[PDB]
Amino acid sequence: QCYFIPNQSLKPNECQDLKGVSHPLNSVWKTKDCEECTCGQDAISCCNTAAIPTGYDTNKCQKILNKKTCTYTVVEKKDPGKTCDVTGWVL
Repeated sequence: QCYFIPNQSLKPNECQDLKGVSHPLNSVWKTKDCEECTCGQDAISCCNTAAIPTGYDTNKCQKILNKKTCTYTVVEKKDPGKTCDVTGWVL
């Protein structure tokens, strides 16, 4: 559920992101994707922390991750203006 990113920094104590922003080593910060990224050395370990809903109608519903508030939502593929049904997310 996670994925490594090749750090673009020449600093062994700081990792550089795509936005050119650097973070202190062993530090865990969060981005727009409300993910958790830790600066190792030459590779940042990032992972998704957005709760994934389940139990919805796979034939009458879909999962769309909103980047506005960084949270999962489920709407009727037939009705994108309405919600579905979830029995409990997972992470």
